Amino acid sequence: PSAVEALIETIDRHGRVSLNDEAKMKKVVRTWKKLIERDDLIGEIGKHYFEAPGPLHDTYDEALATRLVTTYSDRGVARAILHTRPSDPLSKKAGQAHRLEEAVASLWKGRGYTSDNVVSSIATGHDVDFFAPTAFTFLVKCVESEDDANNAIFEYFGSNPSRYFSAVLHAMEKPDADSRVLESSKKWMFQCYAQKQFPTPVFERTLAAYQSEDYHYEKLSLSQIEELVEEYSRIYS
Amino acid sequence: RIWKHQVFPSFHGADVRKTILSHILESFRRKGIDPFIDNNIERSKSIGHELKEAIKGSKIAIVLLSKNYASSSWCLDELAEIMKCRELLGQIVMTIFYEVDPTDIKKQTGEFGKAFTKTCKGKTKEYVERWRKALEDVATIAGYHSHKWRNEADMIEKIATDVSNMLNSFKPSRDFNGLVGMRAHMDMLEQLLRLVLDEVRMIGIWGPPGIGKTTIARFLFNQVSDRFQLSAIMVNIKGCYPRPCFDEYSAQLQLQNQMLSQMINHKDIMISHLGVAQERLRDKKVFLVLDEVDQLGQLDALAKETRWFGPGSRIIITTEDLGVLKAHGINHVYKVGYPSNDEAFQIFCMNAFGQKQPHEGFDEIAREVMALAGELPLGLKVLGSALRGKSKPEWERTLPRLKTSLDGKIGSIIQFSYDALCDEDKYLFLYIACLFNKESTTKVEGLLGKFLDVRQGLHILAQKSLISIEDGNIYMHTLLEQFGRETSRKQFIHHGYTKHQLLVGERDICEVLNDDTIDSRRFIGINLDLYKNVEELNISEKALERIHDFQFVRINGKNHALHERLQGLIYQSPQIRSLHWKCYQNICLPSTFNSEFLVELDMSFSKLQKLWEGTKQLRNLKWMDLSYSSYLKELPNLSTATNLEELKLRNCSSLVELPSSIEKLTSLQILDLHRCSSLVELPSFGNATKLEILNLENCSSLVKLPPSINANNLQELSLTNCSRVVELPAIENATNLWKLNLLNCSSLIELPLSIGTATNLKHLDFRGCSSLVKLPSSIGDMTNLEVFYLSNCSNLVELPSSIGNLRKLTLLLMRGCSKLETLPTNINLKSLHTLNLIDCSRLKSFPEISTHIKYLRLIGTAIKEVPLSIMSWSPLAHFQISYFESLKEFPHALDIITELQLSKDIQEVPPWVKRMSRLRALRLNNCNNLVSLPQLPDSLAYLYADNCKSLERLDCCFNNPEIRLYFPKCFKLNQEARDLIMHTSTRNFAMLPGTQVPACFNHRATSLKIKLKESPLPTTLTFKACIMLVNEEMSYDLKSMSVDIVIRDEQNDLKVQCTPSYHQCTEIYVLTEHIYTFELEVEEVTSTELVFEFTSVNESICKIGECGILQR
Amino acid sequence: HQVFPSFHGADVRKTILSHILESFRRKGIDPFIDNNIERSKSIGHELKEAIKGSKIAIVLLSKNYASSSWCLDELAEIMKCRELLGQIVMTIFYEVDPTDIKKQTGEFGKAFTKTCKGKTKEYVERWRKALEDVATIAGYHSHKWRNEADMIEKIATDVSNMLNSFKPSRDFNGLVGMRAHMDMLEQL
Amino acid sequence: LRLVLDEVRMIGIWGPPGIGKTTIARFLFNQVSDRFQLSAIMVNIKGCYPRPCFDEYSAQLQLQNQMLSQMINHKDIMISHLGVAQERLRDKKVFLVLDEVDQLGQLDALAKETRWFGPGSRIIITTEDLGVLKAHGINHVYKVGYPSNDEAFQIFCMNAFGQKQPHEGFDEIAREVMALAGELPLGLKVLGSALRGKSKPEWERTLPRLKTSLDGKIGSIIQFSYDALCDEDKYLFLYIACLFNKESTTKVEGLLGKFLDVRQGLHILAQ
Ligand SMILES: Nc1ncnc2c1ncn2[C@@H]1O[C@H](COP(=O)(O)OP(=O)(O)OP(=O)(O)O)[C@@H](O)[C@H]1O
Ligand SMILES: Nc1ncnc2c1ncn2[C@@H]1O[C@H](COP(=O)(O)OP(=O)(O)OP(=O)(O)O)[C@@H](O)[C@H]1O
Ligand SMILES: Nc1ncnc2c1ncn2[C@@H]1O[C@H](COP(=O)(O)OP(=O)(O)O)[C@@H](O)[C@H]1O
Ligand SMILES: Nc1ncnc2c1ncn2[C@@H]1O[C@H](COP(=O)(O)OP(=O)(O)O)[C@@H](O)[C@H]1O
Repeated sequence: PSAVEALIETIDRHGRVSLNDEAKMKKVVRTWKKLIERDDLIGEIGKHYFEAPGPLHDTYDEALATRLVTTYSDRGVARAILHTRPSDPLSKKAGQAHRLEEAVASLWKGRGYTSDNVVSSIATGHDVDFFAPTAFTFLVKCVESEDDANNAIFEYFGSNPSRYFSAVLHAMEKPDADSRVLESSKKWMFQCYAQKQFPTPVFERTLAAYQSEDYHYEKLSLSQIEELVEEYSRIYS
Repeated sequence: RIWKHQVFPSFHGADVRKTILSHILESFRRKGIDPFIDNNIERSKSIGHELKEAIKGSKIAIVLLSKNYASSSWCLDELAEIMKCRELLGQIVMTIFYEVDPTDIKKQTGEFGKAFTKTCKGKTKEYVERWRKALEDVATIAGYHSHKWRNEADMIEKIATDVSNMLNSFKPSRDFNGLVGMRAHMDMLEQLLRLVLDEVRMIGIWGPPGIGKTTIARFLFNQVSDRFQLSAIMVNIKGCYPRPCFDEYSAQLQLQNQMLSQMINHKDIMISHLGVAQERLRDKKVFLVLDEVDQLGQLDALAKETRWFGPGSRIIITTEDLGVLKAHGINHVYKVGYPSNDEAFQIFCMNAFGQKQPHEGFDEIAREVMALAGELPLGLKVLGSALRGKSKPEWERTLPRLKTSLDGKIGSIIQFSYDALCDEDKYLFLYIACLFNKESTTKVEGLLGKFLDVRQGLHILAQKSLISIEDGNIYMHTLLEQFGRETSRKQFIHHGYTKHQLLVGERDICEVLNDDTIDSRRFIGINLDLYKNVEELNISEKALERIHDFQFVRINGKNHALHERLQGLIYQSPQIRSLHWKCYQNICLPSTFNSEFLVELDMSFSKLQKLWEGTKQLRNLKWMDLSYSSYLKELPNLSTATNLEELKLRNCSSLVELPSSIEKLTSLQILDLHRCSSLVELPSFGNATKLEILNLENCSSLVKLPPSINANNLQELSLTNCSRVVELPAIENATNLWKLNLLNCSSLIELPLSIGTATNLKHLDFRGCSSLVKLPSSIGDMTNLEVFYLSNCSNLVELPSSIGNLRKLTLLLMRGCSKLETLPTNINLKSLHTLNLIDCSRLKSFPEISTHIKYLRLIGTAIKEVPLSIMSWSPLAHFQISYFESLKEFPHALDIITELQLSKDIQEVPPWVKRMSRLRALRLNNCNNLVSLPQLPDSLAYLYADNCKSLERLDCCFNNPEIRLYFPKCFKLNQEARDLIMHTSTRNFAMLPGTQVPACFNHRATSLKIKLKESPLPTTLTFKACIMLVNEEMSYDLKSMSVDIVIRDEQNDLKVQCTPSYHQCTEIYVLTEHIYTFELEVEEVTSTELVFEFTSVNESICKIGECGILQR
Repeated sequence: HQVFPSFHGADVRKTILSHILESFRRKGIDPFIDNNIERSKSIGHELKEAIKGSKIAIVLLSKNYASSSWCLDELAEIMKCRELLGQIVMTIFYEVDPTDIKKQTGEFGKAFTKTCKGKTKEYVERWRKALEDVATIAGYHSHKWRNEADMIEKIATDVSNMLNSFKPSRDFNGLVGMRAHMDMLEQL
Repeated sequence: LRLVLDEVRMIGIWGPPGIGKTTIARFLFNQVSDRFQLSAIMVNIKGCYPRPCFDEYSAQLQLQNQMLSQMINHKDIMISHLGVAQERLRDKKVFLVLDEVDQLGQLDALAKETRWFGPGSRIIITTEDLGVLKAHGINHVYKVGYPSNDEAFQIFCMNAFGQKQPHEGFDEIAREVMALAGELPLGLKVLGSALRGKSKPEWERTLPRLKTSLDGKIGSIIQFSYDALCDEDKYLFLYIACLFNKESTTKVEGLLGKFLDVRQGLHILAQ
């Protein structure tokens, strides 16, 4: 059979059989790669599922995205988007991946997910993964504002500044980490405490109280704690 | 037990030793059987005693019976010993009645009976008694009869087959049990084989060294060779063939001699001329396998033409160079592929831990080692064997050794294939392994063009399966690249009369720069990776004095550190051909940096501001890639950059303006500004520029634009967000506009008329493009325009009448166009699928384009009318109208409608809705003032009511199909109505406002476990399930939910099936205090104990709280 | 065909001939096949045509070989082709002395005499001449060999060796200009 | 050994090159093979193996073929597949001696499972690195020890004074030369043969140059064993032979820890 026929049959089978969680978590990636293999499928399969019986959609991409979410869990689609980002932004595969992820983001917005719902869906268990660009940009698209994205990720840490700073410092040590964006998140956290007008040593103890054992991530060390205290000290005196 | 011999034959020498016994022995030697041969009894030993000893150490005794078997006392004594041995020890005895019948044996009469009487005249009584008893009991054994077989050869073949089988010789190989996943190979290769086509088809197998071509050939031979008259396998032809090949003809003759000697069972042939194989195999079905064919001489020697072989013959040649196959005209080629990651892990585990799964605690380190091994089966086997009997700390501290040094077993095998290359191919291989591992083929051709013929070299390397080109980027396998890097130190590179070497190392290759004793001119390439420490690398001050001619630089300086010494060392180079520096971590390129020779410049992350601070000679520059250099403000004069091809200022958010010197960029084809939050303008480009990809995605401050583009070849043009863009540049032709979109590009006023000139723009969006007043009249010009999105494009009070010329668009989404008032009338779009006009708050007329529309959506409009022409329209799979009062006047509209949507405020309860036949859905948007509901029509699937103040009675008896009754917030419901909602036989969800599970569902609980009993003997059972949700910070409008169901037992563990094993809805409201009901069927006949488990996929969205179900 | 086998079915078709057929089959040798339903009192034209194009023949001789006018005619045609054409004839003396074949004596001679009654003079003359000639040629005496299977294997090996040497240098005649070298070298 | 237990126990023998692994194996095979129904000895498997071994399966097949031909005395037949050894020998008493096994490939060739030999049999493989034995899972290992000083003198005088287990004549320089030879039977034999037939004064001129440089006979074997190492292992070997010959492992790790990954190097060298 042609590529389209086989891909439709496979998607229908996977949505039909209701198989294991990790089996879906794996097969979603293979399906995703088969999608962006050539440029003229997302439109075509979107057209096919558009005309199939079911709820109506405003576009082909919405139909394809809805089918992918039905076939593989919100957890599987987010993981596939994160794990299947090509290198060259101007290549055909990059365009196909952008179409898919934008369709999924619009689909989530149409269902009225909160920021927390999106964060929990992207969540992988390693608190630094949220600051990888391939995930942070998708989060920003899903929430439309970096301030809200930072607030959501901060609250997913239980409003723990220590865990947040640990994650951002670990993200500072990535080969492709965007310094501007990570710095923007750090500056956001600084400004959030500046709105509290907390004293510099009071700020230090606000940070270091979570350094206690109140709550499985990697905690800070006193050195960069004092560094952050110094950073906050004069900027918003 | 222990036996010295497998088979001991018993017979009479004078009769069968010459004629038949010989043939049986010859057959046995050909089946891997070692029978005892009395001729091999050592001299100077007692024959009787030795023979008796040999009898008892034999697993099988074969007794050949002749008419004079009784003549010899040796035969009788050995037979008696055989029978005592079988009855006492247990050796197996088979009989062959060669020209003799068992009946006369036990009588001892006539044939063989005369002989027994003659031989028993002089003896004792006990000898005669033992012989007679043994003779009778052996005549009892069922064996083989000579007279029952038409030819002696078949009988001997059957006897040998029986003996070999009953020996449990295990002829199938157990070696082919430790190999993983060759079913895929065999299935893919059967299709190429097609052994029922009786041609002489030739088949090739090629792939990188170590994927398993030899093993695949061996397995295929074992599976298939039995179906051909003659079969032959030749292994490692490349190895045996002479390397210089001083005398080709003699080597070819010897090779064909080997092939013939192993194909024909002729043990030692001496071939006189290369034509013997053609002469001998003309009319025979032949299966021939040739492994590692290196060059065409071997093929000519072994199989030159298909005419050499008879009908149905197959030959399979495995190689690494595709050119050999093509030159011989094969065209039936199986390119072997890498195994799956799971299969790779299975192979690695088999070689390391001896089983398909790792021992406990080894998983992470095992996977690290695997990932180091790339994907080659050879690499996996080598690493697994190297780490077999080790312990976990040894694994952890030997992994770094594995990374730094490539194992010798892999290295030699790769070296052999590397040596066969030409000199220029070797140099290109080293270049690819060292610097340009994953780069555009065009960029490699540009950089290395003058040194060597890059195009032909890449083609040859791909033919050799040493590299792979996927999408214009070359790819070298990890092990192969690692081998390439090591040879860089041990091998030199000669281009003309000079000599060069490369420098590739993480950080350890820098002290060679401090050698200060060797000529550093022979260093044209650097590949450094500094993701180790922020500490400055150590170089002698004297090494800083020497100036180096570095042509290719690739530094991945991933840290916050600044490398003053490295900068001083490199930017002192006179001519630098290409320069890549990731994470430059400086402010400006130093002034002493000469750039006359500079073809490619790449800085993917930088802190540069105003680099070069002055005009320079960018004479031959062809690629600028400044990406993510967020701390960048300006850019130098690009005059005298006429050869520049592509410019990627990717995501540099601080670049305030672009220089007017971009006019001098005549050959520029790519301008990339995906995120430039600080631009203001974009200066005019020129006349011969011919941009190909203009990508300005989110330039949220870009105001002005060029007035024209001369876009003769403009594949794409993207301005997605660009919120403040007033005008738009004109276009000349755009005969190839493969993509154009303006999604949310508000503040636009018009569109350039020449947009109509794009004759191939199949798709087109203006979604969110507010403030756009009027579409251009030239819109009808585009052909093949299939999709046309508009959404909330307010202030678009028109639609051009030229649209009828489009003739191909399938869907026209026009949502929220809250000022569209008219629509072109005299038009028939011969292929139009849908038409979305939702919330077009002033559309005010019926959309009259007499078409083949299948999906019409007019909700929130102001139509208030339906024409009579609609009966011309044959199908309508969907047709949705926001209800108004005077629908009663249009009976022709009632039988065609499909949906309906009552407004905010409608007192009336419309009875006549029962008349309309097809009414698939019915929606009550808010209905804050409603009371009851009439009898609904018979064909419903959907029914909604979001936040209505009263639906006290729902007097509808409706029994169509899977019907979804959603009632988000309506608490004034009669208990009869509420029960109807629950007690309706659907196949979909049903949701209602409730605070706790109704008592109708007896079997209750709170991933949760539902336990209940049953009252039935043997039947299919039907269950109704009710579910609430966990009280959480759920969104006011969550609109999708899916539920999975698992049912098990506690007496058995049989996972019973459940036909509606999931319920999914993409429109159901998800809210806290509500009741969700559905139906299940179970068919297996476990009697008393069922345990249910309802889970909510997307646990991060919705979690099942209380629950309870009920039988029926 | 590859090889033409001549034999007397009643004597050897069951016991030894099957082994030789199997050995030839395993050595890639395809002898001409015949059926007992495919024989008349005479030999027929197609049988002679098969004989003439066989380019090698194997005459397996048994005690009652001479007791079939069919077999005698086959042998006469085989010798005729040997003398005129370049046919190569191999003989197997299955427990019969070559001298007995030569002088037409023993049990073989008795069977030959009993078969010769009624035939015309020239038939008897051709039969006797062919018998003498086939007795002269060097073959394989079954009595000499201690091991029947070894003798059959040796026969198969010799057949294979004397079958992959018919066409002399038929291949690689596509080499150019050798006549000039041959002429210039003949003078030397 | 414990032959009486009729199992398929495999036994290793390992030690520095030049102790007598080959000679011990030969002596044992000479003494015991008569008690076994079928037996064979393979000598210098390491030397008789293709160094690049481009097709390790062909070489493995021919190694098994050599084993079978030597063992059954079966006129060096050709072997079809790799499982034939099991098919033949899984039902007979077997005494197999594999000498100088270098890597796991040869072991997979010749004896991969104890189920290949059957009701009572012994396979004895002599190696130099414990890692090969450990990977195959043997755990019945005899670490050959140096002979006693008196036995060392007997060997040296056997190889120097012509079959005289004691000295002849002087008996003074002999012990100096012995102490120079350490304790390796290889070293004792080489030094004894070097001074064979000399007179006491010739002995005295030979002593100094013998002391300041070792014979090429010992050097070749030691060099071959040395070349089979990783570069880090070679560097650690040189460090130990030069400076830290007799030092605590902890101090060696503390001083050389920045360079060589001392723990792994010591583990490999000890193996
Ligand atoms: N001690 C001996 N040395 C050499 N040859 C011997 C000896 N004894 C007998 N033979 C040979 O054996 C031949 C007789 O073999 P015979 O037919 O008796 O074998 P057999 O009894 O059928 O053997 P088996 O009982 O093992 O089947 C004699 O021709 C003789 O040459
Ligand atoms: N055509 C033949 N093919 C095979 N064997 C033959 C043939 N003719 C004769 N023999 C063998 O030769 C044997 C008789 O040999 P004979 O004693 O005649 O040798 P000879 O004539 O004395 O030899 P020479 O003439 O060289 O002295 C017979 O036993 C027979 O088996
Ligand atoms: N499917 C497989 N399962 C297990 N081992 C394999 C498989 N394929 C290859 N190997 C191993 O990889 C090694 C190299 O394979 P080989 O066939 O020699 O490669 P090549 O095709 O270069 O000759 C072999 O020793 C073989 O045991
Ligand atoms: N116990 C001994 N008595 C006498 N000579 C010995 C003894 N052990 C070893 N040798 C001699 O020392 C040399 C050491 O060789 P050997 O250690 O057997 O080689 P390998 O190191 O391969 O085992 C041999 O030539 C042998 O003759």
